[PDB]
Parts: sequence; structure tokens; C-alpha cells
Amino acid sequence: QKIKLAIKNSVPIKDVDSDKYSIFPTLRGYHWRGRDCNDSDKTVYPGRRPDNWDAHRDSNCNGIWGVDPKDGIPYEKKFCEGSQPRGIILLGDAAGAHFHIPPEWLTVSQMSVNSFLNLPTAVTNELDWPQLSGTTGFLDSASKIKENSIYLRLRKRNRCNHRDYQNISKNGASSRNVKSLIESLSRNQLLDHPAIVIYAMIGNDVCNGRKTDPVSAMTTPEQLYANVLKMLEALNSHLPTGSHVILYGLAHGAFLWDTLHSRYHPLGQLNKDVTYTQLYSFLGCLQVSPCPGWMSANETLRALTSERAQQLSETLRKIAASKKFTNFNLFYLDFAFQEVVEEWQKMGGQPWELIEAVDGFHPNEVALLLFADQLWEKVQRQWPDVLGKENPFNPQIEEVFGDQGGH
Amino acid sequence: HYTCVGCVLVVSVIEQLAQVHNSTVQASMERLCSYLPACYMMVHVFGADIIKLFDNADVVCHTLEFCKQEPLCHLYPL
Ligand SMILES: *[C@@H]1O[C@H](CO)[C@@H](O[C@@H]2O[C@H](CO)[C@@H](O)[C@H](O)[C@H]2NC(C)=O)[C@H](O)[C@H]1NC(C)=O
Ligand SMILES: *[C@@H]1O[C@H](CO)[C@@H](O)[C@H](O)[C@H]1NC(C)=O
Ligand SMILES: [Ca+2]
Ligand SMILES: [Ca+2]
Ligand SMILES: [Ca+2]
Repeated sequence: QKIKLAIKNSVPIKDVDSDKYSIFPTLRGYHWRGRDCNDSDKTVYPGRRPDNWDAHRDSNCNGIWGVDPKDGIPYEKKFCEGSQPRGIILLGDAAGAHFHIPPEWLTVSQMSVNSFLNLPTAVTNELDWPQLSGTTGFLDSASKIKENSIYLRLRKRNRCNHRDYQNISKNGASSRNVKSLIESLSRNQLLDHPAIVIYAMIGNDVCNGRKTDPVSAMTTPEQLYANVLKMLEALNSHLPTGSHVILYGLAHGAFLWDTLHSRYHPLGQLNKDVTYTQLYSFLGCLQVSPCPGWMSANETLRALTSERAQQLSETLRKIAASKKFTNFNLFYLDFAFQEVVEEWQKMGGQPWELIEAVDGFHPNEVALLLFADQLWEKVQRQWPDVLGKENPFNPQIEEVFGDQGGH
Repeated sequence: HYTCVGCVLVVSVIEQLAQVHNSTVQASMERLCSYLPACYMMVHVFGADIIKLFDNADVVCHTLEFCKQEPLCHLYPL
């Protein structure tokens, strides 16, 4: 059935008007993109420019609409006319989507009834948790961390951007298949607000080759260059003028082995008989390793993997320096891994606390929000236009429209 | 493929549940079913004839035909 189509194309299954925004949380629904405030109208969706300033209805789902009874001005004109709204879009991989298997599942120690309360949600989100991710999370982090996602920082900044997030990330995404993800991106070049796009394929280009020679399976600089260029041409024909595109470099995954190779996996904390070295070897034996290159005990193979990853980052940096586009400007950011570690030690944490316990590979919720924190502060200093201005009408919008309909 | 990983993972929480609850595999296997919001059509029944009596997860999943062997993949030290 066409259910298969929605998941292969990473679009919601529950979406009557087929505008890619849902009233259903999971199955690529509003956990991934702003909730559709009218799933019966294809011309009502987050990110849209207001039709007649939403004097009669809320057409861009930011909760602002109607008219001020005093002067007959539409509220969205009084509160958003010059604030330069913009959306946040993530074109990412498993880390961008916040892949996460809760330790509470595999730990017999606490296997309470409350420990499996979140399972059908996780499974319907492909074990991803975009609603808690660093770029597009909107639910409160129940993790004792008061950092905010990039989207919530954009909303807090300008309450007109309410609900204008899109997490277009797929677990196995890379430069090799990003063309499919861009088809599922929603933006009308002439009818919607501009957007910030973060391209964050932080490892899959070097983390395939499960049944082959790992190095021979990795993306070459030439391949990635052509893939990303075609990627950017596509974006240029979808993104309203005045958008912004950030290319994120690849991760420094040598960190994984060094940090965990002799730490106890949660399935071995009780009996003390399992380490990540064992986990890495077990999954490598089964040819199901999420990253053979970096999860190896063979430190030459790990060195070749980091070298390729660094070579691919410099390719992305070269593209951001020498290519221009009419509808967006283009930037490059390094993987702020080192800066994330310094900031995390100050908070009394240790490095191994920044990696998913179960898979020992993806950054966890804590690290992602720290990566968002570093990106937000760095974009401010260098490229202030990318994030826009603070909107003086946040309290007033707050007083007229409350939660602005929620999420 | 993942059936070996999943089996080893499933079988490893069952066996780590009997060790935690000082019970048999039949007791843990049934108990596990109580945690998922009704697998007892298989486990209270289908797993009884198959499970408790024979007794780690690598052996079971290798014994249960879930980890085909044609390198011997094992999560726990042999
Ligand atoms: C979504 O918009 C549609 C109209 O585009 C709304 O449905 C119609 O609303 C008119 C009045 O505006 C009624 O006379 C019709 O009977 C409604 N139904 C149809 C099929 O046209 C609908 O109410 C809006 N949804 C929400 C949640 O506000
Ligand atoms: C390390 O990995 C490389 C693959 O790039 C392989 O050629 C080499 O033989 C490996 N060495 C050891 C000791 O496993
Ligand atoms: Ca709609
Ligand atoms: Ca819709
Ligand atoms: Ca509006």
C-alpha cells in the first residue's frame, strides 16, 4: 500500500491535503515538522507568507492572525511585518534526527513498567527522536539539560517563526542519497518565507562498507563534490531568495574508540562482561556495524577513516568558498567536537556521557544540544544576518496568543 | 543479520532477567511478556517446549537457528 511510499519518501502518512505537514505526531508527522493547523487546506502550512496578513485566518500556522479591534490592523502585520521570519530546515542523518535506543530497555536492573512507555513512539519514528533533537526539538528535554534546540531559539527570538521547523533527516542519509531527501523538503520559492538549511551528513559518507573493504566503500572527494553541487542547485530552485545554507563538516569519529573501547556497555554493567570493543567486534562480525571504519580495533583503519572524513570536510569547505547562488548565501562550519568537550567538562560531565549508551556511536541528546549551542553562538558573531533580529513584540504576541496554539 | 543481534539482545535480557529475579527462563520469559503493552500466545506456550529446559545468548540464538554459522560471531566471551 502507499504507506510504503510515504516512508520511502520520508513524508507523513497522515496528511489529507498532502502538503507534508501532519496533525499526527509520529510516522514523519509533526514530531518532524511543524504541525498542520489545517490538514484540509494545501494553502495552510507552516512557513508560508501570510495571505492578506492573516486578517481572517492563520495560513502559516504561527498562531498569529485576526485584526486589532482598535485600528483594524491585522495582528501579524503589527507583530511580524518587518521581523524577517525564516524557517529552520535540517538535511541530516541519524545524528541530526537524534537516533536513540533508551538504555532503560536493555537494562534488567530497572525494567519497570514506565521504562517501556515510549516504545511505540520510538518505533513509529524509526527510532529517531527529532522532537528532542538539537536542531528541531520542541519538547522539553527531560534530561536535566536547559539548552534549547535551534528551532526553539529561533522561536524565542522571533515568535513569528512558531512551528516553522522541518527535520528532513534519514538514518542512513549521506551525500550519495540526499537528492531523495530534498524532494521531501517543503518550500515554495515565491509563496513561503526564506529558511536556514543546515546540511549535516556527519559520517555516513565514511561509515559504509559493511561487507566490503571499508576504505574502498567510502565516498571520494570527487563523488561528494558532484553530489553536493547537484544538491545545492536543487535547493536554489526551491528556497525563497534570502535563504541561508550551512554546510557542516564530518565528525571526528576517532573519538569513539578512544573514549569507549574499554568502557562497559549497559548490557554489561551488571555482570561486567561486555565492553564496546566487544560490541564493535560482535557487530563487525555480523557485518552490521554502523561504522566499520571508526568502530575498529585496527588503528590504521581508524586513521584512514579520519583522514578521508577530514578530506571530505575540506571538500565541503571549498564549495562554501568558491560557489555562489542567487537565492541563498553559503557557509561552512567545522565539527565543533573539541569545543563541545571543553564546555561539557565545565558542567561536571565526562566524554563517554556524550555518546549513546546502546549503540556507542551516535551523539546523544546532551551532545546534540551542545552542538546546537556552539553553532548558534558561532553564527551570531560571524554571520549575524543568518539568524535575524530579536522581535520586540514577543511579550505582546505572548499576551494576545499565549502558546500560539502549541506544538 | 539483525535477527542474530536482536535474538542475542532479546535472549540476553531474558537470561539477565532470570539472573536478576532468581527464577527460571520460563519465569523470566513470561515476566518479559508482562512488560510489553500479550505475547503469551508464543512465550507461555511456544517458548515453553523450546526454551526453559535446555540450559548464554550466543549459544541459544545459535541453538535456536537465529545466528547462522557458515567467523563465529559472539557478543559474550566464549
Ligand atoms: C480549513 O479550511 C477550510 C476552508 O478552506 C475549512 O473548511 C470549510 O470552511 C467553510 C467556512 O470557511 C465552511 O463553510 C465549510 O463547510 C468548511 N468545509 C469545507 C470542506 O469547505 C476548515 O474549517 C479549515 N480547517 C480548520 C481546522 O480551520
Ligand atoms: C587494517 O585495515 C586495513 C584496511 O584499510 C587492512 O588492509 C589491514 O590489513 C588491517 N590491519 C590489521 C592488522 O587488521
Ligand atoms: Ca494544510
Ligand atoms: Ca497536511
Ligand atoms: Ca499567521
